[PDB]
Amino acid sequence: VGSLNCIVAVSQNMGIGKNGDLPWPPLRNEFRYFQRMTTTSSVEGKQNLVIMGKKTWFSIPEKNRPLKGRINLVLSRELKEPPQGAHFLSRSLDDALKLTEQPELANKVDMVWIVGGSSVYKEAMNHPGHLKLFVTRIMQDFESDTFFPEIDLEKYKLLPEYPGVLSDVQEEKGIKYKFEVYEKND
Ligand SMILES: NC(=O)C1=CN([C@@H]2O[C@H](COP(=O)(O)OP(=O)(O)OC[C@H]3O[C@@H](n4cnc5c(N)ncnc54)[C@H](OP(=O)(O)O)[C@@H]3O)[C@@H](O)[C@H]2O)C=CC1
Repeated sequence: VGSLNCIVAVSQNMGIGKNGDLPWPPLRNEFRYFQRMTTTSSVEGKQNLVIMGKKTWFSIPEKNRPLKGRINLVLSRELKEPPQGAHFLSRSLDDALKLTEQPELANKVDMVWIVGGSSVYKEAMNHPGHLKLFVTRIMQDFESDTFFPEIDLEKYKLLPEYPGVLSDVQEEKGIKYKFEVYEKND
């Protein structure tokens, strides 16, 4: 299995969701960035795996569920089996990552992408080892009811460049935003 990554888009007040949807109006090219990053596999004959919590899974419109071209794994301790359209169910993040090393998945999975929500991000971000964060900074405040955890910049270094990620300011629907990549290894 390849690298472990989190990806998120976040407002200036750290918001990631409101009422089960995003705090901002749809940013088409921002979503295209998310799909491109999470789907593109560096290794032939492999797909990337996306890990998400239950409320995040159900926040994706049925139309767009499962995320195509990726293995979709949902985290829950209530569900007895994967939701309609999902591929895997795990009871904990550690369980999911352990699963990636089973015969079933060990040679099928390239990158692992944690795609939310807040508690899954927090656990990933505090777990020792090599991890990147792909963060889109939406450069305005938006009313939110779910938030991204604190990024400890003692340990997460902002990279000065990364292939395939534009470095300049983007703007859609009058909303400026920019792309960042952080990396820790502890
Ligand atoms: N980039 C962005 O801007 C993103 C926005 N979002 C948004 O954030 C919101 C959903 O996020 P949030 O409310 O944090 O919810 P989650 O997606 O994290 O879902 C929470 C449910 O997932 C299960 N769960 C979460 N973590 C674990 C774990 N480690 N082990 C087992 N089960 C787990 C629990 O289910 P159970 O009770 O069944 O055990 C929990 O009640 C929506 O608003 C969505 O739009 C989501 C991701 C990214």
